[PDB]
Amino acid sequence: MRLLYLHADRFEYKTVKPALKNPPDPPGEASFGEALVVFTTVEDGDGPQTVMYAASDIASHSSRLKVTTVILYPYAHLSSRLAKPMAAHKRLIELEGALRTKFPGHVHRAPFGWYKSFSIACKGHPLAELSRSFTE
Amino acid sequence: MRLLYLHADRFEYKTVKPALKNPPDPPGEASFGEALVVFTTVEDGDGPQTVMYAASDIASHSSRLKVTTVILYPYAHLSSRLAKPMAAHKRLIELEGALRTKFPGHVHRAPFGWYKSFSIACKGHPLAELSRSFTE
Ligand SMILES: Nc1ncnc2c1ncn2[C@@H]1O[C@H](CO)[C@@H](NC(=O)[C@@H](N)CO)[C@H]1O
Ligand SMILES: Nc1ncnc2c1ncn2[C@@H]1O[C@H](CO)[C@@H](NC(=O)[C@@H](N)CO)[C@H]1O
Repeated sequence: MRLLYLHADRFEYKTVKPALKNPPDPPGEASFGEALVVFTTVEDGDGPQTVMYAASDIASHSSRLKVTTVILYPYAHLSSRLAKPMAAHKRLIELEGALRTKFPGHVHRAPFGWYKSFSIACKGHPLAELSRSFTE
Repeated sequence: MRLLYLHADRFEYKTVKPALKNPPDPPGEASFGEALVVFTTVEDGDGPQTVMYAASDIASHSSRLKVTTVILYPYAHLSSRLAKPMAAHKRLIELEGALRTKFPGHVHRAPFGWYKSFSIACKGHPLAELSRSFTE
């Protein structure tokens, strides 16, 4: 699993066209104020262990930034060892559940399987942009 | 070299704190309307050949999107095989020059070696977000 942590002043997205034959989540849109936006690429061989490590780290980074909202944003573009869409969806669902066991704030999992438009204002501080990998 | 192509409706950035002891470019800020924003991570072993392949591809993708502005945005976070900062800066300078030989529109190389704040509104169409790697 490959992740990009973006500490945002604000974030919003809207699904547009389906990116998969049949997206496993319904379409939608949401917007937020200050949040950690976690661009999440599920990789082949990610399993429950991988999810749990990632959940703990997101939690720990969120605490360090004093943020109370995390967006789990499915992203197909952070690596060249993608898991297939069904495995990917499953792991993102597990990640959402796992994060709630480690982090007390708002967790928003954005829909999987769509192209999206988005807008973000990413903060300038030294820890506002970082990437992290997890495996098992 | 690892790149992320974001077709934006608008883009802006501002350097904040120096991210390197002595950043090789001066601080600054710019904003744009419709542009291809190329988050660019220089990797160990990128050379002139790598640059030229990347320049041709950016050019060809820009043409396909009918965009006339490309932002070359130094980004340290797209892979785990980073070139050292001096090699990285050099390659980004080469990339800027190479792109101008292949693409007729506005090429803006954003400064290297700073933390930055940025804001982007990324389009929803199917080719609005893609990643590409180049090597030699
Ligand atoms: N291995 C993987 N990890 C994370 N997400 C993955 C995935 N495989 C498929 N997806 C999802 O399906 C959409 C099309 O690839 C993806 N959509 C996106 O990447 C949009 N942000 C592009 O606008 C994503 O929702
Ligand atoms: N291998 C590499 N490829 C591309 N850029 C690289 C690099 N090594 C260092 N940099 C630059 O130095 C800043 C701190 O890493 C980097 N700054 C950034 O990545 C900001 N957008 C974070 O806010 C970047 O300008």
